[PDB]
Amino acid sequence: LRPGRIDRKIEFPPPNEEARLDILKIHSRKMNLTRGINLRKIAELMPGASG
Amino acid sequence: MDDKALLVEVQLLESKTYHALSNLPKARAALTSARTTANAIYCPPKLQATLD
Amino acid sequence: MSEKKQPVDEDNWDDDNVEDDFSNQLRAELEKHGYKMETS
Amino acid sequence: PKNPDLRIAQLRFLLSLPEHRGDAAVRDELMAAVRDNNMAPYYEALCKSLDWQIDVDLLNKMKKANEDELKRLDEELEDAEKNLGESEIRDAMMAKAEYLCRIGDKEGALTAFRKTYDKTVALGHRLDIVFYLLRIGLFYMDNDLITRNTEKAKSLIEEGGDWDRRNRLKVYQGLYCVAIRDFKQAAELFLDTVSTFTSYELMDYKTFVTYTVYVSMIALERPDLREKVIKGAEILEVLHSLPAVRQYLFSLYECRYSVFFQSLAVVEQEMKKDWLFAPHYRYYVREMRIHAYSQLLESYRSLTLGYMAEAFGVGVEFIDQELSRFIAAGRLHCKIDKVNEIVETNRPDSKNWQYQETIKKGDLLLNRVQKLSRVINM
Repeated sequence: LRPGRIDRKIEFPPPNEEARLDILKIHSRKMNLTRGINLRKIAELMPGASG
Repeated sequence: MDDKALLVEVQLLESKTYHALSNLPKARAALTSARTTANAIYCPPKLQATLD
Repeated sequence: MSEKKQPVDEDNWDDDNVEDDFSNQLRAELEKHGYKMETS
Repeated sequence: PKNPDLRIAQLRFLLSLPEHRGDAAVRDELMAAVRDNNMAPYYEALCKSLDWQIDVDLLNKMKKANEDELKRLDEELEDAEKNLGESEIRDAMMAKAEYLCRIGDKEGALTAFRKTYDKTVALGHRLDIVFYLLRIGLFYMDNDLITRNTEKAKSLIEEGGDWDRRNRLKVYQGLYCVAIRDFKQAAELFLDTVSTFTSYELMDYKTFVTYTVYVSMIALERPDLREKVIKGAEILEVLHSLPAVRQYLFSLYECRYSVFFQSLAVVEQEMKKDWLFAPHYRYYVREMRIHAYSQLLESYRSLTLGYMAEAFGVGVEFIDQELSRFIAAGRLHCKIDKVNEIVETNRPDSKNWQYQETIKKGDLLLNRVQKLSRVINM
């Protein structure tokens, strides 16, 4: 962990509600979502998801 | 509504009517939904038998 | 090399052959054909 | 979106030969003129047949109301033009253009929709205009308007995630294929029976099903017909409503020749009356008759014409005349006989027509090389 051997220690947080929507859109790109689907609500329904 | 027992009975009626109309996949869906609601709630003997 | 020389001498087709076959016929419009069977 | 515009077009098509009962089509059409301010259609009807007379001065008063809508168009357009926000003018323009589309076929179409289309804040909004352009063309059977609209939506607008639009679009493409005599593509594109939603162009999901069963059986082989229509889950409920559709669809698969011939006659009257199905009414009935004749003949090499009469209509001569004409067309792949009164069978493609199949492809294939060599050979 010493900085000379490893300069940066980037941290990956559990996805935030905005981030979960973004990941949901990325993985729903090929799916034929019916009109009236609310992706935003689905991100809110799962809190602290692991992406 | 919180009256789940009425919900399971109506779901079963939908499966029976879909079978009457020959729409088998929707009938299976109504049956599956009825079973999942019934599993959590207590089932009177007539309801469990009708479901079976 | 245009020949010239001889000037002196579906949407609207494909079905034209089928239409031509019974253009004279189909006076019965099929329903009369059924009535003819009924008389028979 | 638009709701009764297709129904109005069908009633006008009905008013070609049976206009004797005015209440059946004209009375609703008079209501259609007084609804949506359809000024151009009442005038077109005036040219076509009805004088209208006193029911035209009141319509001219409605034309003044249409002028009030035009004044509303001007007031909304100027206020939106004054407004800094972009596309507010277009939103007013498209909505008023839609009112104009009901009022006049030319007035609503062309620039009124096109100018709104020219601005493109949203690709989805531009798609909505294309759908509006496609329907009016379908209602007035403008093939060129339909061809341009289908090309525009499929080429670029459909790109992007619009599943609901893609399912709605498939119905539009299929309906045009039903309107032209290309039934086969429509039967393939009517696969979206599960999700037709409640499209305005369909009078009902029930009408969409009647068209899909009618179109599919003509272009569908017996393996597909059982798999997609006879064993079709959604279609079965809809045919439960219509006894005639159920008997006609079931009879061909059930090999009930006598019932289907009578049922086909009922279908013919419906097909001629129906707008968008009347142009190919003759092709549909004869093609069905050819398919019916091929099915029973496939099973038996030798068939007495008396047996065919028992299966279909009683008269032997009527089956014989159809048999001869279809045999002449190359349809019915069989050779008829007289005095013996037995119909025989034709050679299988695999057995010997394989040589014919190679030669038929070969003649065009060889012909190309003969012409090609000369161009380089000089």
